[PDB]
Amino acid sequence: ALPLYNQQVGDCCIIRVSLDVDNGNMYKSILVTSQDKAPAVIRKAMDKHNLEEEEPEDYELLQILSDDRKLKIPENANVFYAMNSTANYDFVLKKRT
Repeated sequence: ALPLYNQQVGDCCIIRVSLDVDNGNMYKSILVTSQDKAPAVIRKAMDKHNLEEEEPEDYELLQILSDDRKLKIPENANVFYAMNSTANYDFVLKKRT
């Protein structure tokens, strides 16, 4: 039907979440929407990281990029998508500890 992720332009995106606080879990990819928000980020991330890491209102949204080496946004990571979406999508899901 279609090839691997090459040219994706519409009302969605991709994400690569990673937990590093109270639960040392491996990297996990999460789907992104056009109007994605903090609650959705942690929610979708928790679904993929369903290993003692299921707390929507208990995590922080960080990201590792080229121009933005490493950024960290609080629970209100609604604008996180408008900042982290520059090149890479390696975001860190840190629990509130």
